[PDB]
Amino acid sequence: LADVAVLYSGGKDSNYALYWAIKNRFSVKFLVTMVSENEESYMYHTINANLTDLQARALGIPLVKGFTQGEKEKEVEDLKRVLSGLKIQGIVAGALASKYQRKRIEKVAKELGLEVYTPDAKEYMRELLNLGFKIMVVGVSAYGLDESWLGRILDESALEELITLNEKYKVHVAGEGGEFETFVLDMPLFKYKIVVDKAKKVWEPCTSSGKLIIEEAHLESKL
Amino acid sequence: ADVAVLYSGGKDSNYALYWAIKNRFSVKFLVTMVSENEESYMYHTINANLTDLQARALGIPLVKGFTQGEKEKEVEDLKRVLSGLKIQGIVAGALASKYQRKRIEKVAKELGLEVYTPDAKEYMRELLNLGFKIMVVGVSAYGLDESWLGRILDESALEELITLNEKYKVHVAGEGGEFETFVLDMPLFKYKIVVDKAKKVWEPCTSSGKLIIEEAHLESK
Ligand SMILES: Nc1ncnc2c1ncn2[C@@H]1O[C@H](COP(=O)(O)OP(=O)(O)OP(=O)(O)O)[C@@H](O)[C@H]1O
Ligand SMILES: Nc1ncnc2c1ncn2[C@@H]1O[C@H](COP(=O)(O)OP(=O)(O)OP(=O)(O)O)[C@@H](O)[C@H]1O
Repeated sequence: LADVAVLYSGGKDSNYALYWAIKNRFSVKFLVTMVSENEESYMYHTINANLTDLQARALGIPLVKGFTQGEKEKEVEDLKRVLSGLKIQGIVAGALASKYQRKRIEKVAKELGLEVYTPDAKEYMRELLNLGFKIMVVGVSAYGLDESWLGRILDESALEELITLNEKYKVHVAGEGGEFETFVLDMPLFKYKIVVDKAKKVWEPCTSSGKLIIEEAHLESKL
Repeated sequence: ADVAVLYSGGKDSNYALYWAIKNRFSVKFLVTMVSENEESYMYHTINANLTDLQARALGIPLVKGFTQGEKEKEVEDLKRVLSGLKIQGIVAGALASKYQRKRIEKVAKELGLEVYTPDAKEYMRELLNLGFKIMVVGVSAYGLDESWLGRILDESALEELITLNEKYKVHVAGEGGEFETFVLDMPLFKYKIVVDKAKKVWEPCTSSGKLIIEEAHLESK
């Protein structure tokens, strides 16, 4: 019952769920990433869904990639199929999920007889920084988050800026409202560190939003 | 019934999959090992991280396991990645070397899993007849120059291999690491792969080389 699988999307919440699972002495048998063909997927994220391989390699944990069209409800089922093929007793995911996701996750879990573990934005983000998380902003979609944020690493100064934007424009500290997206380059659990060698940011002025596409990165020893 | 196919992305891996499907096996997973040991006698390493693109074309879940390449960790690292799968057996390419076969049979036996394994000139001609679109991404044998990197293995190319087999004894099927390949298209593939950017890296010190596929995308068919 300690054998679990963590739904991993590469961001700060997925990596914290993983941190959490291991710290609570759970046995994360697999990292599971769903690769949706549809960009507007309601269940899964597409951002850096191809870079998870790097994090999995840095972690040493087996990675399971499932491929789906990303259609409304057909998605939950696709996950179900992938999960039923794994020898696990439970599944972990980031607590920042939504009632829509949370509900559907719990649904498939009950259909497979699996437990569902889901572990203040300010104390949260600060906790991640104190745990050694190296979070890089790879997406922005909210007034106050200009293109300059793309690719920036979230430290204490950065967090203080977000605080200011929160007071001025109601920007959620931890991006709970989807103000920005992230990708974890390093964390104490990573055996190696992810180093971005080349990347480009795609910007859309029609909605004043953008993303940092990492198109070249490697791993570096940590000792 | 339920099995996992050891998939490296090469011709033999792809034929193992084709073989398993046609023989009424239920391919629940494709398993790709990623090793840091560029010169391992266990796994094909060139473009090892490209299987994701093929798996996406097939519509079959992929399991990526990792290993530093230490020969003393070959069995335990592969075992770690298979032990957690609800499978009754595993499929391996029919051309797996003895060095490989032993390791595979050991890990299988330790997991209680079965091992399913499917004339070089005949074997190759069949793959072409089956519609396999094979690109050479690595070579290492006297007689094989850099011109082979990136080349598409068609009937014309096969005859050249047969010729080289006569002249320098090069293995027509590439066993023993003589050459490595990458399957761009196959019948089971829903989409075909197209290479958009690649880098040829030649090793003069051993007169060998490899093609690093840098960019690629799926195209309709
Ligand atoms: N593509 C995906 N594949 C598998 N699990 C996913 C995927 N996307 C999200 N999840 C899981 O569901 C949770 C909710 O993700 P959500 O869409 O809210 O974005 P997020 O919280 O920013 O993602 P991340 O955990 O990477 O930070 C994640 O914490 C993770 O466990
Ligand atoms: N990285 C790997 N991960 C999982 N299985 C592998 C890996 N490398 C080899 N194998 C398995 O062992 C067999 C032998 O590998 P080999 O390199 O000879 O063939 P291949 O990779 O399938 O095709 P080719 O040699 O033409 O590139 C494969 O058929 C496959 O089943």
